[PDB]
Amino acid sequence: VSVLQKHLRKLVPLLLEDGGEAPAALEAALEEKSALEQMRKFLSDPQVHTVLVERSTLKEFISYNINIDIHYGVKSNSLAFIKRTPVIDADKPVSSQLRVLTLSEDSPYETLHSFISNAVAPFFKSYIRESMAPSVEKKIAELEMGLLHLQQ
Amino acid sequence: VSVLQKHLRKLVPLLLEDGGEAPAALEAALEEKSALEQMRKFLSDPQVHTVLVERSTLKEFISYNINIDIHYGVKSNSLAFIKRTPVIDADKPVSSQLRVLTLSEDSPYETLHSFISNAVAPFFKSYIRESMAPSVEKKIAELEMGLLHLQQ
Amino acid sequence: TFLNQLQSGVNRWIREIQKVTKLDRDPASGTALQEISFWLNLERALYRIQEKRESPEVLLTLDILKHGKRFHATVSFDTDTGLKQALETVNDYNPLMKDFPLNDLLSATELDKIRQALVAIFTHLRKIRNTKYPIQRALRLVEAISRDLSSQLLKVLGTRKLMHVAYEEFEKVMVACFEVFQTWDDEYEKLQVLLRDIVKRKREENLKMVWRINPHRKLQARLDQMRKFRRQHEQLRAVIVR
Repeated sequence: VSVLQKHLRKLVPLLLEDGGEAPAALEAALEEKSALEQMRKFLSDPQVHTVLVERSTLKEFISYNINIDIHYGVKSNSLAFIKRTPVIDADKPVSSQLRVLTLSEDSPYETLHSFISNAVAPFFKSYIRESMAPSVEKKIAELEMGLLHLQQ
Repeated sequence: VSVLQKHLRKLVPLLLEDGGEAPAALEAALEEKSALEQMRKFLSDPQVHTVLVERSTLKEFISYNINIDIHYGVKSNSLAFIKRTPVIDADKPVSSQLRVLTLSEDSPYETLHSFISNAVAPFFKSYIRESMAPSVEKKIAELEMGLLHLQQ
Repeated sequence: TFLNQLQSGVNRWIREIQKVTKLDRDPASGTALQEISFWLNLERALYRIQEKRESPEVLLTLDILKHGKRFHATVSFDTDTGLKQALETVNDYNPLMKDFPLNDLLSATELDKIRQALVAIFTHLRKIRNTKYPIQRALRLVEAISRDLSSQLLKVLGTRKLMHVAYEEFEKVMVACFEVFQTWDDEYEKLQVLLRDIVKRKREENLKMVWRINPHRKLQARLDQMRKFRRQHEQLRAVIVR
């Protein structure tokens, strides 16, 4: 809810930015009634996972929208902080009870391909080093190659 | 690391139980010196872009640590800040690249199976639909089903 | 602090029950016997979660949390636990996972043994569908029995040289492979019938059962063709001798 909107402003609207704290575009995006409803849906429901808040700069105005839906808009520098725990609120174990995803302001297809090549395949690599994971790694490599070939 | 430190303060207080501000265990996580080192590494180090934070309450004692690596447990959540972008400058917030998020706070078997089923595969599926990915989705679903069968 | 601890304990019990029921031992997990074992294990985990929730210490913790105003925490722990659902799943698997038809189908390398194992798997699936076990679970058991029969027939043919045998021996091995494939098909038909009956009796939840079937018809066709080729070679040799 409100805590989820504060988390959105503090974390999600920070992708293309550099280092600091919550901006005014983050507050304007997260203060929407749809933004509050999506934040509450992530707060209570476990199926409603992703919450995206963007600090956009379109032709360079600081204006964007925060919602559960994640889409590639005009410099939409959102970040889908998805939820894997049953609820999203305060008292229990910290926001390590979430799901991790990052997005860029431009088209996120190449960003997702690079993420799969450099951290999703590396996640299975780290798991194998700790230990169908090789199938996941080979198929992620094939998916990255297909994404690169389709974008090129 | 101002957004990274605020991620462990306010964004950490928004994914757990009831709703509100930072709990005592979240403050204990933020007060760890290793949390400060991880925040500094996330702000400056491009190679080391992983940070952790955890606010546990087990019988009640509040025993949790903040690290710079991926960790998980039963009825407890430890963060794994996966960063698509390596570096962060000083201009405006950075808590979206190396965002404070991880797996769920429940038992890691079902959470990991659900993650492999519908969190890495769905991103590739949506990316391919907007722009291979189905093969990676099938492999991830097979891995999740195999993990569920091995746990059962 | 005590109310917060009780709410946290209720939430942890709900999460533990969710973890116990998360390992869905459906027909997609292994063979028919493997799926029955997975369903029994899921029912046992749900029963363990329900027992942990309904024990005196957990009840005292829930009462303390309720006295501390943790009604939302108690409701979340009760909803996420599903002890009653796990107990119902265990009771349904009690009349469904008791038999071992898939093991009989796998061990019966002969066509009759494979058909008997498939029939046993199908009968266990029909009994489960009559009980609280699902018609889909019965169809999964029948399909696992048929697949085990087909795998056993393929293993027997590979070991005894059903394909690699000569005229007479290859004809016999191909006849055994065809009998194993037919036994797997019959067990799949029985499992599908039991799943359809369970779905008919449980139309509110189960629409119908899976076709079950088996996975070897190609092996039986190859064995019949090999026997026919041995017969044709014998005829060609007889014609050459004449």
